[PDB]
Amino acid sequence: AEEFPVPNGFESAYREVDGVKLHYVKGGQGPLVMLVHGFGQTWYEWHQLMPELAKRFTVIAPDLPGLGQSEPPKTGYSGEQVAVYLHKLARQFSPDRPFDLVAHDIGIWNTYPMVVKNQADIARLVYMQAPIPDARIYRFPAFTAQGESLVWHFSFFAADDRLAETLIAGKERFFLEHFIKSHASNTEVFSERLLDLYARSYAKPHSLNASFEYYRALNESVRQNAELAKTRLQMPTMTLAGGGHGGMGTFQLEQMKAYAEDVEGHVLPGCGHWLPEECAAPMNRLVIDFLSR
Amino acid sequence: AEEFPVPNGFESAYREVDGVKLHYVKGGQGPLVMLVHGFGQTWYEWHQLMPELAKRFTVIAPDLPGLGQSEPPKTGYSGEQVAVYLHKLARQFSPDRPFDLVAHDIGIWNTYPMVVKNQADIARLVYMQAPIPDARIYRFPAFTAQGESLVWHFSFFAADDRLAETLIAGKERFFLEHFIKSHASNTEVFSERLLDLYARSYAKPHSLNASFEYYRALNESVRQNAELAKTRLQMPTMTLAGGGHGGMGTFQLEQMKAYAEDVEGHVLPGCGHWLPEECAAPMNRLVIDFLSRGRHH
Ligand SMILES: *[C@@H](CO)CCCCCC
Ligand SMILES: *[C@@H](CO)CCCCCC
Repeated sequence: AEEFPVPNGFESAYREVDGVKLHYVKGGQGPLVMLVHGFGQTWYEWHQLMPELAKRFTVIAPDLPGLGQSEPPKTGYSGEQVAVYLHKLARQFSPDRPFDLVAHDIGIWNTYPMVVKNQADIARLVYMQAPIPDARIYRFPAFTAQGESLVWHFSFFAADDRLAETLIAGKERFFLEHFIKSHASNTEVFSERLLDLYARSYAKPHSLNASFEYYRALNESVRQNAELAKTRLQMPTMTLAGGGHGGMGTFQLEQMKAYAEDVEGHVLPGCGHWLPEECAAPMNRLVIDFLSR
Repeated sequence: AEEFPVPNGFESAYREVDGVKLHYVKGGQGPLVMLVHGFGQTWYEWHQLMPELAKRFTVIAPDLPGLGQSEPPKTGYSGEQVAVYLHKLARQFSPDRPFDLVAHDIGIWNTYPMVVKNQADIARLVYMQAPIPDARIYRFPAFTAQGESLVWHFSFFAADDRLAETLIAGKERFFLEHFIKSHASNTEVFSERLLDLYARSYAKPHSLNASFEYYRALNESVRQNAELAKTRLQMPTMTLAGGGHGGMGTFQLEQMKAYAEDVEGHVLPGCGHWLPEECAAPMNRLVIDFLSRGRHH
């Protein structure tokens, strides 16, 4: 059945995009807002924001190709390839108006190329909790004086020999719980049930592989973005980042300043990586107000 | 029982040191040289160098505490704690004379404190393929544009919840082949037969755990070395590094210059992390020649 419970007033549905069957959850009325999840998660990370946003917007939350209930991409996992699927999906529902885009973690990687190449289609942009793939990612440290670093998983997941799938298979729940909590400030929000739901979804063999193929394409995404970034983003943009353990801190806004002419940023003290869940109410408020103004 | 074949004329034996039974392989005659292995391996990485050194030296190659056939340490896994075991082991065989030291990878971590605290006991020193634990390790990148990050495994192995043992238990042979080859230039020397030998040893549950406790103690070792490094090393030192995939390149010598007054360095082209096996002929030559500048049999 459904991997995650659908909110009242929303529908779980599918659309073929370039031969790939994409799953999404959709509700509401008005101009379109697309919410794009990241690693370890699915559309469901947005399930608290979606009903509030649906009071003023049509809201669509897709599963990334190969994750949740979406088929793997038939082209590839680089940012430019994946962004085609998400752009065409959004245009099926908002052909005559620009739409809003909210993205978390690798949802940024998988949307930035279509934002920069189709700027007239993007009304307002919200990015949270991950670098746009560029040379700045090569400066993050492998190890810190307090223990494990924030992004050593870039190398673990990008390694060949199916290193990550092979070590994590049979231990998917254990690994995801450790990964979520090592990047969280507020772990209490991750109940047994919620961890069970996310672990069952990404443990599907094609989804476990899909998860890491996004990282195996990361250097290709960096190289793609080096050319794309010659064009700055002109639409109103907001960045959000956690200020606590697991948070990107000032990096999110400071990077975005190099990409966007019109950008405002917020750092949320006491919040880590998983902003829609760790800090749902303030994150929801900031997104709703930014998109409603 | 012997996890690895002893070279002809060498003996495999044990010595209790501060309540810990240490395994070693010993042969030859003359002044003492101690060879100290690194992560993923045992004394056996030295087995091709040992017979040539034993023509001029007494050679001892111990298994690090918890690894190979050595018991885990009873104090802890920080560099200063482990170095006590290795210093006392060496001085049992060379109580009245300084000895030479060769160390690879975390063998460096586990010997640097006893070298700096007992400088008169160390005649000549050879370090290869790992940083001495200090603030420089916090500058290595998590992810690279070309090749692969050299030390992302520091975070993996140091992570809480026994993350590394829990994921690697039952897959030790798979993991070690990937780890070794990903850090090599000349991967072809790591035959399935050789990988089988190394994997069987570190798959002992206490050895798998011991392996990662060295990394869980790495930040403590950094803090220890911040104090110890206020005195530079005075004895003749040589560094070796690979210049190929997995090699430390110029970092090995450049860091050692901050630690040693008398240092010469070499980068071996076409060689990665596993110098004794990837590049046995030039590495053995450099080590034998450097140690033979001092008095020998
Ligand atoms: C998603 C991208 O890999 C997780 C990001 C974690 C890095 C900083 C917390
Ligand atoms: C030993 C140190 O953990 C092997 C790792 C290789 C990285 C740089 C030498």
